Amino acid sequence: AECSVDIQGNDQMQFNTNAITVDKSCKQFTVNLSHPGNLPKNVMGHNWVLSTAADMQGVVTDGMASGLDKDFLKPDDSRVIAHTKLIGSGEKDSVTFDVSKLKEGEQFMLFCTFPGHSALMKGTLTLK
Ligand SMILES: [Cu+2]
Ligand SMILES: [Cu+2]
Repeated sequence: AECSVDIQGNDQMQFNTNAITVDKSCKQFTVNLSHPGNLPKNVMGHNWVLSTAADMQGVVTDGMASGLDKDFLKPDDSRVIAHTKLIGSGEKDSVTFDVSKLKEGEQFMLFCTFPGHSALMKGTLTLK
């Protein structure tokens, strides 16, 4: 099965899809994030961040406080299962993570931690 997905975040504060499935036979999984917008990362930067559903709010809140130069992630945040860097227009970044980091019977959310963006840039990552 495929173990990679291409995700885009645009100038309108949207991911192209808010639902990702990781097949259980994948040993690793890769997210290739790109930004087809024109806006720079300080105005409309995006990352792709994965946590449990219960941890998302805390990751987002703490990332807001840590600021742009930390890519809006609190340093040493063990709740983050995997993430890309924060990117602006025309940039790209990929993250590959081990599927063994996804507990069965845990529930996972994907989101961008640029402040405010998770109002729209949030969704589910399903292990099946
Ligand atoms: Cu395979
Ligand atoms: Cu964003």
